[PDB]
Amino acid sequence: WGYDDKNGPEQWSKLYPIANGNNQSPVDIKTSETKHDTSLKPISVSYNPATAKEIINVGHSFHVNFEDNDNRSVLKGGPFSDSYRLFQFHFHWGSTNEHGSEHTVDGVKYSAELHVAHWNSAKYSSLAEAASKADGLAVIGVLMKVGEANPKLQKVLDALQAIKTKGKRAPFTNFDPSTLLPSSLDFWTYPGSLTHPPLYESVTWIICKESISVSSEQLAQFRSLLSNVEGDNAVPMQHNNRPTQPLKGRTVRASF
Ligand SMILES: NS(=O)(=O)c1c(F)c(F)c(S(=O)(=O)CCO)c(NC2CCCCCCC2)c1F
Ligand SMILES: [Zn+2]
Repeated sequence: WGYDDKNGPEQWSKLYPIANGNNQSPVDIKTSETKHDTSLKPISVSYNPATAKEIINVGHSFHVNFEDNDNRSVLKGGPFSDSYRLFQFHFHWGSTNEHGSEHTVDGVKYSAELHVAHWNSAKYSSLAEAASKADGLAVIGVLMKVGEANPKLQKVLDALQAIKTKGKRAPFTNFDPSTLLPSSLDFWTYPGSLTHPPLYESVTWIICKESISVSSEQLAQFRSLLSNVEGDNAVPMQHNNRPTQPLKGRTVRASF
């Protein structure tokens, strides 16, 4: 499963008919149709850098995974009454700077998107139990706007030379991904899904209002990762964003 025309977004509904469901992600957030909700609390993140574990090339992307044996690293607040435990962050990007984000805001496409993913450890005991539950996962999405280089990306970008090809992995430790979030944590929230197979409708999205920057050359570092395994012809990972999906009557709520 990937993003090419035969294993990609258009092919997913064959094995995952939930691809055409009613809570699919990402979406285009229309700011004139949001609803400002006052039961929403501020998002609170508290991540312990000792939980960073490893960085992995998974062929269509790369992931930074975290130890999630306990609640050292948690997300609270916002729409949640439960604590969600951090387990991973990753990015999505596009083939050129003029698209690549997953979420869009009033039709505007950004160059990339950061996802910081968490599972509900108040209700469930593992990521695998939580992944399929409506209340199982919480993902912070941060739109990344091409512009000045972002120095907070540097440990991540420096690490990619160790995981160039599909399946490579390396320790990635002592890193707090709250350093990647924007200074404002004003947000939109809506009930949705994983944006890749198995596309479970188990994600409460937290989309930050403020973007963070990325340069054109930092973007090119993500696109130079390779989707092939070591020794095969190099096939760069040019893109890995899913198109936006119909809202199907859901409401996007605004914290602000
Ligand atoms: N954008 S996202 O947050 O919905 C997302 C992906 F796009 C994605 F591609 C992945 S993947 O690389 O691991 C491919 C299949 O999952 C995960 N990973 C999680 C998805 C949750 C299902 C069970 C494992 C939890 C990892 C994932 F969370
Ligand atoms: Zn993602």
